[PDB]
Amino acid sequence: KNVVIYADGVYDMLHLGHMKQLEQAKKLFENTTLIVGVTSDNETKLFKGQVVQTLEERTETLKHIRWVDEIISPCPWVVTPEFLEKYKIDYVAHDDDIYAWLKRAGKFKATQRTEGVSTTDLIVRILKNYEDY
Amino acid sequence: KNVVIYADGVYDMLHLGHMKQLEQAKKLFENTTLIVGVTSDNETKLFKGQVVQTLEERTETLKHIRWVDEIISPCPWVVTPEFLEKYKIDYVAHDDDIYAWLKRAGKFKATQRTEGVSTTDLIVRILKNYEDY
Repeated sequence: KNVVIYADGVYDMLHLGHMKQLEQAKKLFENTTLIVGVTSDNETKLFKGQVVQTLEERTETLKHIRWVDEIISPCPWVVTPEFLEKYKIDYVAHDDDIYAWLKRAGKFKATQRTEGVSTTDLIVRILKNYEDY
Repeated sequence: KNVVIYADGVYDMLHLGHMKQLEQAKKLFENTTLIVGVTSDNETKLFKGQVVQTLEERTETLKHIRWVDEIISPCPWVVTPEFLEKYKIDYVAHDDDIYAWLKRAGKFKATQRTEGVSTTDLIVRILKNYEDY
């Protein structure tokens, strides 16, 4: 009955969008365990992009999030069939391709992005109080 | 046995510092109910200071925080003896004076600020990547 759900990501400057994704992943089924993977400083900066907080910082913050049941930190850069097996993962939850194989395997669950709620969006709102001229 | 704890604040651009305060308030006793009061856009801007997010935004985010059991939104600008009675509050948790009377009443519990972990501190870290010259 309990369904094990896995979501990975950077979770840099955690905001409501991350939280709503995590909420969504948690509530995919009646009874779940949500496992969250936190990608490393190094594999992120290299393959993905710039990151403000250290792995330890990003990892610490996620402990405060209601929906998060387990944290893997650092997580493998790439999910594999072996990892899903090792960690008993029924579904990987992510937004809508390194996920195509999870879809083909029937082990993918889409969650939805939330727009305009990021940490940087809030700073932009602060800056908009100052007119160009 | 269950101890009812009350913490109020703006909770603008919620960050790890808020979270650690909330954690601390939650864990003051073995069994607690943590009630969190979210101060209004209007009474904050007036009596306190500038605020980025609306009451609804600040309130929504707190729902994602593990430690938070109940939310009062908007909360009364000022705690009163009557409010503590109405909401069965045993202790108000806050950092270390509109709290002196709670101390005198033996209904105050200090929590600790966390420095350097605020939303704005993270933006400052971003900006430091750009040299003045």
